[PDB]
Amino acid sequence: PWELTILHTNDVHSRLEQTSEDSSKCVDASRCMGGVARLFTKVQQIRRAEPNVLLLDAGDQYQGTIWFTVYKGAEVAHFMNALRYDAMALGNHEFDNGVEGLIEPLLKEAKFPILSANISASGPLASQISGLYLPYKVLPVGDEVVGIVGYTSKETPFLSNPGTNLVFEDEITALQPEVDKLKTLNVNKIIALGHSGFEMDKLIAQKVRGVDVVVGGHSNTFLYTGNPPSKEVPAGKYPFIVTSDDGRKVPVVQAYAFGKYLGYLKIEFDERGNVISSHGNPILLDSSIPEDPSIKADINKWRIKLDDYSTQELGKTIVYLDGSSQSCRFRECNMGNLICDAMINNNLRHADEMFWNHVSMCILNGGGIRSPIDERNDGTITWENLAAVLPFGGTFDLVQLKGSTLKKAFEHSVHRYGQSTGEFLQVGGIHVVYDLSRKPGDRVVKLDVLCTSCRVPSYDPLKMDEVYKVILPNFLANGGDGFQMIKDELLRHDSGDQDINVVSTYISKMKVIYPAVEGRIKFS
Amino acid sequence: PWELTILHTNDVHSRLEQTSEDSSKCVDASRCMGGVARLFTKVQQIRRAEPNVLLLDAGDQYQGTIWFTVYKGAEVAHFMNALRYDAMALGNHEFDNGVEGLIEPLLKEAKFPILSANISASGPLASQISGLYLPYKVLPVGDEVVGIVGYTSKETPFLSNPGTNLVFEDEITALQPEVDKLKTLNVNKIIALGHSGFEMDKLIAQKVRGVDVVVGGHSNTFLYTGNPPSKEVPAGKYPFIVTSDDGRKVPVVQAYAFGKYLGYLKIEFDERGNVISSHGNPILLDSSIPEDPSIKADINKWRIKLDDYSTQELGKTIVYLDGSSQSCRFRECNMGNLICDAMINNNLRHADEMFWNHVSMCILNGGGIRSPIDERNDGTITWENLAAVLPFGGTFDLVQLKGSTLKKAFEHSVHRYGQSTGEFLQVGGIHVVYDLSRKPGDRVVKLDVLCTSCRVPSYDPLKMDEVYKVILPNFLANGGDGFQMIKDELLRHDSGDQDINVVSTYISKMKVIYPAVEGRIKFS
Ligand SMILES: Cn1c(=O)c2c(ncn2C)n(C)c1=O
Ligand SMILES: Cn1c(=O)c2c(ncn2C)n(C)c1=O
Ligand SMILES: [Ca+2]
Ligand SMILES: [Ca+2]
Ligand SMILES: [Zn+2]
Ligand SMILES: [Zn+2]
Ligand SMILES: [Zn+2]
Ligand SMILES: [Zn+2]
Repeated sequence: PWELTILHTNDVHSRLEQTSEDSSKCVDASRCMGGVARLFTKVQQIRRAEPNVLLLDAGDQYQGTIWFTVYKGAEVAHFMNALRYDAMALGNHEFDNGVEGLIEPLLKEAKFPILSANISASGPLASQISGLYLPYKVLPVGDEVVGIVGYTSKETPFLSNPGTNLVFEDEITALQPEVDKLKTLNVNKIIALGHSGFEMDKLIAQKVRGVDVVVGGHSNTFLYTGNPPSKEVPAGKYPFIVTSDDGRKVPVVQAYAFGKYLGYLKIEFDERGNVISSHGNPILLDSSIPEDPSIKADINKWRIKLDDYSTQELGKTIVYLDGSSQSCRFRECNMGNLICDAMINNNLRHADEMFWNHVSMCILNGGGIRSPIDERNDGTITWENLAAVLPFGGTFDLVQLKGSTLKKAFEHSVHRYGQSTGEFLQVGGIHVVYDLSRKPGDRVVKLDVLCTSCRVPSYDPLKMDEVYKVILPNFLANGGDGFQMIKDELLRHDSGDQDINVVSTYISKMKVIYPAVEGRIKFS
Repeated sequence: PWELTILHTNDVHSRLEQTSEDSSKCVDASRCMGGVARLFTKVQQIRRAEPNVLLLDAGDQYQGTIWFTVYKGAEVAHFMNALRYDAMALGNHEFDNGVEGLIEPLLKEAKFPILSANISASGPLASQISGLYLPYKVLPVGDEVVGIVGYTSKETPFLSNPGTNLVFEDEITALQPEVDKLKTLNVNKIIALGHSGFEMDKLIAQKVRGVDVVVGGHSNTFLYTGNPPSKEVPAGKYPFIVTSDDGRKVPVVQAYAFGKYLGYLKIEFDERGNVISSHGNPILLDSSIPEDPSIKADINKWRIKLDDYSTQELGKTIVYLDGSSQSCRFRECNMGNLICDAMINNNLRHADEMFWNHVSMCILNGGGIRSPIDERNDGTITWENLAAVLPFGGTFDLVQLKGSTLKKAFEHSVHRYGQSTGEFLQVGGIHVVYDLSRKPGDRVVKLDVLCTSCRVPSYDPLKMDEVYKVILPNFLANGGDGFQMIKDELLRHDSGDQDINVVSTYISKMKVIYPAVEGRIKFS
């Protein structure tokens, strides 16, 4: 039997430095985790011991911290080249800075193949991009070869900025002929590496004949066999075994997100490329593993430009930005209006004749707004100021919610009004009226929402059975601040851009901001 | 007696081409008026007949048509140099593109002195601008000399974009020492040429000892002795005689606006520089005066770049821009919200610790919105599209109104609701609720306005005795669409920027717009 070691990361999301336990800023180094210097140590160790090793990334290196804001992907090419990745699949966030911000910094600078079989271009762009990403690569491994076929979320146009040329094809439809073609070229060991989420990974394992292993991403899925090593709760065993339509057992793996874990799967193949066995587990990259000193020194050198950037002017405000708890946990506050407006602006994507924009609505718990910004520093706003308001290193995500769920959320928002609790909601594209003289649970007396399926945006009553797209913190999509109804009832959830980066982009674009308190939230 | 002919223009406001009777676009050439080609004919004629002639401009050449949008003052330097102006005073609108847009195109390219005695600079800007404008110029005229002393509205920081360095001093305080100094240099014939408005011109005539003639602007004041030649109603005789504190008679002149008239004042002086007599009248520049063929040919050549600019993309909309009468004369319409938002953005000026901005409020009669803009031309908006919405060539002006006046205006807005009349108001920084079941005159049941004297903008009830700044069309400041209460009751009125230019600037800055109907106007 020929034994392959697959080492894999996904959704690293700009966690170049070691992080806290919850993948925010590292404060107590003896409890910090991940980062590329520690990943380098562990990959180097495994490559010393195991003969046949591939190091794979299933996409979404782009987006998540100030590293991406400043270096725009040059950090990804540099540090992935230093760790000697063997292949990467394109994720949705690789399109955040458009095609041009993918071609230049990543596709031209990576020393490893970048893959996606389900993205096609036309016109001049097809000539410009030809060969800079590939459907698959056949890689030598010891005295064998392994085919790696890539795939990217078909939902990328809703979740990033790929532009109107590129077309994202159904993953299974695009993959099967490429896997068919590898079989005709005598490549009998095939890894599908891609970025569509755990549910689609299982469907690919089931339906794409000839795929031996699926290495995925997007859904930040944690799989584990045994007692979990940290706080993440497993969605299933590692690997997750799918019974294929061709009647094989196909292992499916993912490794959470944020560089906290290194996926590690050992596959035994027979002489005909059939998987005889598969076993492994993700490795927690905790402080017991030292940071490679050379990578850490390069990381500290690259940090200098980040520190310099963090105190530069992004834009100006001519208004005080009231992010005080006394405002934002009790009533409409202008800092909440600013952040929700920035969240909606971040989610303007290219539209059908069917909507002016696919999403119009935002909610933000006042518990998430942690500072005001004073306008009397010559109106200057810096990144450092925004990091005081939004200190948790979260994302602003897209969810689909029934109107009944969202009405429940607005009831939760005031269920114990008066105590300075964090669940009080700041909004965009939503007008709510409360009557606090009613029983908890029955205090929302008006709730109107901004249409999407309309050429002129206007407000309509919320409908209980209708499914709304909403931009909201990752923290609330995960039921934070008591919003269990959101976690339990949401129909779709895709992670979005870093919270600070959303607001800093909007302020940069606007140049001069003056958000008002304007009646989005009233009390009767 | 030594006889001087003063020819003078003021508030020409980018009317390089001949205009209609009401100073909008020329449609029936046999009834058109003004423009620099006709002004050239008439000035040339007078210079052939009269020995001692000065051609003076009292400021506000900048701003008013697409000529300024595209050429940014290069057209002013070019055509004023062709007509051989002898001197110009700085107006407020000369600061519309900041100091840099005054230095370069006008102060560096004018072949005639540019004057203002009441503007001072400090730091590097004082070195950069030194001598490029002057307090006064002594000009040879035949075998005599005439001193010309300049002045500019002290209110320029509220009415344009001069920046935070320049300081606008009280006109009379700044002028007297300069006039004193000319007396010490044996210059006994002194013209005050400046841009502060008719009321301040009369105060200067009264109080600045040694001034013999005041040639002013800003207030678009029409003076006439006799039957008026056109539709403009005189504010007083030409010249308007002020009895000075030193007990002389001092003539004060102005010549309306828009290049429609050439001011013409004949002054007889005695050997000691005392005015013995003054007489004249503005000359209507009507079609009986031919356009100089050489200037007209240069005008037609420069127009090519205007026609080219007018079809270029300014920005995009992802929403239909509903400027239909069926919407904007009956309810809140998103095109009205766009234009009011653009009007408020145009009026962001540099602020004290005392306000976030000096003005927060806008009203726009639906009668002034004349077209929608379809978003299905790839979202493109051009100047030509905006000219369909705003076809009258007006300005968006700043007025001060008591809250009682503005409540009267909102009652007028719905006094005969239901007939598709133009007075129905679109708004910004104002939330109004009507109850149409009440008697005409008593239908406004809520009227809340955006604070200025506040660090966080929020809405408060309108107060009847408080004076509000409002941005609104020139047409309404003049009582158009039945708003007689605005014309009769306003406490201050300064003309602002061209209507189309305000909206095109905002769209350019924003890049992508998506104005909503959001509850600024409701019905109970
Ligand atoms: C209140 N709150 C938290 O307490 C929090 C968080 N992310 C992590 N934590 C712990 N966010 C975004 C938040 O709003
Ligand atoms: C309705 N209306 C007019 O009729 C008009 C005008 N300017 C001139 N006229 C005639 N404006 C701006 C306007 O709103
Ligand atoms: Ca196989
Ligand atoms: Ca005199
Ligand atoms: Zn991701
Ligand atoms: Zn993803
Ligand atoms: Zn003017
Ligand atoms: Zn003026």
